[PDB]
This record gives sequence, structure tokens and C-alpha cells, in this order.
Amino acid sequence: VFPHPQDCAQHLMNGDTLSGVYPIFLNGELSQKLQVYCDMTTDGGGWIVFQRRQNGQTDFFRKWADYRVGFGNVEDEFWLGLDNIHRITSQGRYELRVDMRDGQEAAFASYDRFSVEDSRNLYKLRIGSYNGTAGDSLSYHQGRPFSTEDRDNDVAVTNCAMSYKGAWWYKNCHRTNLNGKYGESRHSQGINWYHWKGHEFSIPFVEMKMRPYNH
Ligand SMILES: [Ca+2]
Repeated sequence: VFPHPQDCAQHLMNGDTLSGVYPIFLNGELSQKLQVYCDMTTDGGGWIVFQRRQNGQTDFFRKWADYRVGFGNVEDEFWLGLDNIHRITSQGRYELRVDMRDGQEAAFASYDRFSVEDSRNLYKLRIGSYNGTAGDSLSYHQGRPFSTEDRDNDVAVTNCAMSYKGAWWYKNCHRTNLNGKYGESRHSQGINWYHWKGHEFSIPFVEMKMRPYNH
């Protein structure tokens, strides 16, 4: 159906049902290949996973350049890269899902719009309306630029990314911190999703993922 799938939903539509690594072609262009991890099972499948935490073996306390280009293994812990996320979210309207787990407990948050702006606009976050079980901890970050420890774009007098061991669309400073320090229970420094587990619990497994709206 789609000779050059531009996301995981188009792969799913072609008949590919197994989660794993797929090439997607941005704007359907053969020359714009990007390797991604497709979640083909959650809520019907078709998701591009663009962030994962699961074991703490990958350092996330990186700099702007690293968050721009991406790092990590898409089969393990990684960040797809802010330029890539901007390009994907510019090719249509995407929804965001955040899946989180703590042992046998699980929760999710979904937003019916998701985009980041370009480099010049500091990758500002845009999210739609919320539904789910984890609580809405991301709307606090609506409209905010991205910040890293070496590039403070937040509206705190402090450096949020340095103080809270992360990289995020910080304001003053956060309700979620999913690029924070793995396993870190000190208040607001770990992998927090406030409305699910507060600021003194670091979530051991999180995935951030996106699929075309109303798929
Ligand atoms: Ca600041």
C-alpha cells in the first residue's frame, strides 16, 4: 500500500505486525531513510518509539548537540533526536503516548496532538488534549522550549536541566522528567511522572511514542 512508509502505522498498514526495528522514509522519500523502533502491539500498534528508559546503562545527561542528533540504540535505551522528531511530527498530525511501568504496575498518558518546532525555535513542545491512566503531567510543559545542561532556555533562575539531572522542555521546572537520572529517588532528579508516582520515585521503564492522529 505504501511503497516507502513514512511511519510505523504505514508499515502496519502494509501487513507488518511484529514490533522491532524498521526503516521509515520521511515524507515517503527513499533518500530520507531513518531507522526507528516500531511498537506494533500497544493500543493497536503503529507507533514510532522515540525515547526509551529501561535499565540505566545509557547516560542521558548529555548536551544540546547530542539531543539534537540522537543517541543510543533504538532496541535498548535511546533518544531519537530532536531534529528527527521535528521532521516526523511535521509530516502530519501525530498523537503522543507515554507508556510507563513499575514492576507489574503500568500506566499511560496520551495526547491527541504532538509536535516539536525546529532548531531555530528551540524545539518548542506542542501537545493536544489528554486521556489516560497516568495523569496529565505533560500539559505543564505546553509551549516550552527544550533545554539541556549546556543550553538553559527555561524560566527558572536556576538551570533546571543541571539541577534535575536531565534534558527537557523545562519551565520552573517540571512535572515530568523522563530524560532524568535513572534510579534517582532524590526529589525531582529522577525519571518522574508526577501524577503517577510523584517526584521521589524514578520510574524504571518508560517509552515515548507517536502515531498519526486517529489511526
Ligand atoms: Ca534558567
